[PDB]
Amino acid sequence: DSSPAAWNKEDFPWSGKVKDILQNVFKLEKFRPLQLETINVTMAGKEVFLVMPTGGGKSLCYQLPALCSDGFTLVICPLISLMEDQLMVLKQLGISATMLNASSSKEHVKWVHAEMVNKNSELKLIYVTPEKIAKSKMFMSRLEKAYEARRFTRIAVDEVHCCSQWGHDFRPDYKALGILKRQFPNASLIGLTATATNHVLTDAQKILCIEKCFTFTASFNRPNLYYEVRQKPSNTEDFIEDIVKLINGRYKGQSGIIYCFSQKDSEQVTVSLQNLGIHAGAYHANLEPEDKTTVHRKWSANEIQVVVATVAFGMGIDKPDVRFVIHHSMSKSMENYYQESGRAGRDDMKADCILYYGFGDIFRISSMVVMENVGQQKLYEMVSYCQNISKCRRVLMAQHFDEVWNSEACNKMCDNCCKDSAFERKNITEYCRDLIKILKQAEELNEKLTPLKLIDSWMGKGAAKLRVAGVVAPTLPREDLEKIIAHFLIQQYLKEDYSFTAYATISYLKIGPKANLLNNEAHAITMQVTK
DNA sequence: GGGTGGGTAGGGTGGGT
Ligand SMILES: Nc1ncnc2c1ncn2[C@@H]1O[C@H](COP(=O)(O)OP(=O)(O)O)[C@@H](O)[C@H]1O
Ligand SMILES: [K+]
Ligand SMILES: [K+]
Ligand SMILES: [K+]
Ligand SMILES: [K+]
Ligand SMILES: [Mg+2]
Ligand SMILES: [Zn+2]
Repeated sequence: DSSPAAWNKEDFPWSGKVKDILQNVFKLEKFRPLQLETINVTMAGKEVFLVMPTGGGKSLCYQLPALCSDGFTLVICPLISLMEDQLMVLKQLGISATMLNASSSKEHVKWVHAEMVNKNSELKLIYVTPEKIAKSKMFMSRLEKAYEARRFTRIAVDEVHCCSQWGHDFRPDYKALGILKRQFPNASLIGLTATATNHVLTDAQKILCIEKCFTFTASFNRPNLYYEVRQKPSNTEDFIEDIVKLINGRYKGQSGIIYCFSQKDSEQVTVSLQNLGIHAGAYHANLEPEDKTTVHRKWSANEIQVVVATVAFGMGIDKPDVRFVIHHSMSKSMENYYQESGRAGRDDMKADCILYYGFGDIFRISSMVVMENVGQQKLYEMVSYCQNISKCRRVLMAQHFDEVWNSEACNKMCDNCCKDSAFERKNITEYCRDLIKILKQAEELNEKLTPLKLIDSWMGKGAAKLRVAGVVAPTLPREDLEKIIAHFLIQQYLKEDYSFTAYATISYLKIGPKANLLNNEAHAITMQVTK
């Protein structure tokens, strides 16, 4: 990762053009960090990789250079939806652009092929899927003619991490993309990604073969962002009522994003907010382009205060003044949470990120991510973050990314750093043994306990057939009992057992690997609690 | 309502189980 700072200047011959395009065409005041350095390197003919979090402004770094020189820029994109979002932005800006995909008509393909070799064509950006490279010789023939005509002099590979086999959403189509630099060496190539471990970037560079390449990585910490974790109420109605209290009481009239586990959750939450007077609109990539345009148009004009998006893939939410981000359910992984929470405060002003932690959400996410190899492990790391009540959120967040060392001070910008309080180490060894007795009886009774059922037996609720006479009621609030069970599951005193039913995957709790340590009478189990 | 109508699939606040 060579230093961008040498390139953070506007003394270049093209600098006047770059400033002219940025202000007059893109209607943008100032470059965001690493934008200018990335743009200069591409205009210098050098290969560059830009690692920037989603919503950081990656797209400008190759759209602007396209307008600074004659001819068009080839953009490789993996998703049709991603291509559509860029085209809508470009169309609003008056920049000529087009796309090719498998579903594109024969006539449109003919037009795009004609425009590529056309001397006077107005096209500046052409977006194609990697399939059009690997599996269309006809498109390659036009591309070769265009290259020899100097029609196109640069290439952008969005989601460049897909080239590497280790990258998320690795695509066999992306493997073939090395043909580009081999066949068109004179065209500079730029790779854009938001999730980029260093070994992933080097592998992708090998695939493209590109040999020497600048890699610019955005700073991890966002000083203006406030990170908080709140308990999620057991019912679904006081929760939305609580959210409306937060929105009116602290962010009255301010834009914000609500993240939900599922698409139907976003629709359900959107209706609930609307009935309470909050102007809200659901957004997800499953939306038709007309729906996406209307929600984006309404949100930008502040006709809609709150956008309710889905965690799974929701990511056309570009607005510089997002004052708050609220997670209706906890993120799937810490890696996802940083991306989702990082939408807020792109204007660099103070913004709040509130995560609502719920015991039920743990198992709902666990069943979904069962096929993922590390899905449970990534989720359990997220659970640990919610559990913690003393450590600074930035320190906790940093520890989940070995790729970044963040020494920046919190400056009272998280719930734990804020709040001066004292903590003990409450013993919970007795509680763990009591839960084991309930579980052991179930195994002999050949019945599986859901976490809901297991907690019911502990408190004296539920079917009496799943009871131990000697187990006394915890005499603690139910939410506290959920945390104790969650702590045991994290520590592997309990383990999740998954049942595959026809309807859905179901999580059941079972005796964990570490329960045999309870045989030692001197063994103790403790957890942080406020005094 | 019925399970040869289907559950990589429509979803469980649609209802029976
Ligand atoms: N220099 C800048 N100043 C202000 N806003 C910017 C700048 N660069 C990009 N943006 C805005 O950030 C938003 C998100 O950028 P996007 O192209 O989605 O980046 P990414 O590819 O990282 O998601 C866009 O709406 C864009 O208008
Ligand atoms: K843009
Ligand atoms: K049914
Ligand atoms: K039906
Ligand atoms: K049915
Ligand atoms: Mg992007
Ligand atoms: Zn802190």
